[PDB]
Amino acid sequence: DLKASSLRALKLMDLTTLNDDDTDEKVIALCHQAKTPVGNTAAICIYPRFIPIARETLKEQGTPEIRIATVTNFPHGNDDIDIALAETRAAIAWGADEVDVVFPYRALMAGNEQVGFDLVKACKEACAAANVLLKVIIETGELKDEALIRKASEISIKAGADFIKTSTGKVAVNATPESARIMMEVIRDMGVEKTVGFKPAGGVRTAEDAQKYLAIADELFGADWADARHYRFGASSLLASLLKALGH
Repeated sequence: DLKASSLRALKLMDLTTLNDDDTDEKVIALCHQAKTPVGNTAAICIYPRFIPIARETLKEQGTPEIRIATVTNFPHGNDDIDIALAETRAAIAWGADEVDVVFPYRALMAGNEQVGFDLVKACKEACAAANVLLKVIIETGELKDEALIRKASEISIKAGADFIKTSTGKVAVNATPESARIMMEVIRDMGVEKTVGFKPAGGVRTAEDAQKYLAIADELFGADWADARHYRFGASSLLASLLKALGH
């Protein structure tokens, strides 16, 4: 059971390092770790300034198709569209393949549904022009309430999110199976399973955890649905756990 799930999960990872003090050496090591004896991860996820060195490293190890994701409006999800859009434009200029933007979840909690639409839509228009995929982090662990998780997911989808993502990994509570079910049910209910992927991020630690998340996807959308365009794990230590489950 865990061998099959761990293979699938490894090739869906956005292998991540997002620390206040990351270095080129740490990003280089991360790129090397993304090329495993059983597969490449789907992507790496790093701060924008590291995109050039990561791209070089990925090319020089012969894995040019590992995608490079980054983050914007991060981790705060503030409601200043000009700043979020400037950061998204800078991430595109740094060379990102994918931008994971934080939704203005505290503004939503205060009753403003419109700013989240306008922020996501502006970032989507910049990314789409550059053929860059946009993921939207709603911060389920701070929204807390099921109705709010559903609403943030719905606004993000309406505004053009290519993925909805649970969490930044920078707050106390990140992905859970409960939150994942709620968000994937929104994808289902809105009829967007073909065009909107799901990404649990933070707190996915073990091969057993990953197997749970994939079981929800398979139940809701069928076993064929999850793939790199539709599913990612935002994770780090998970990779060593998946490799261990696979005998490496």
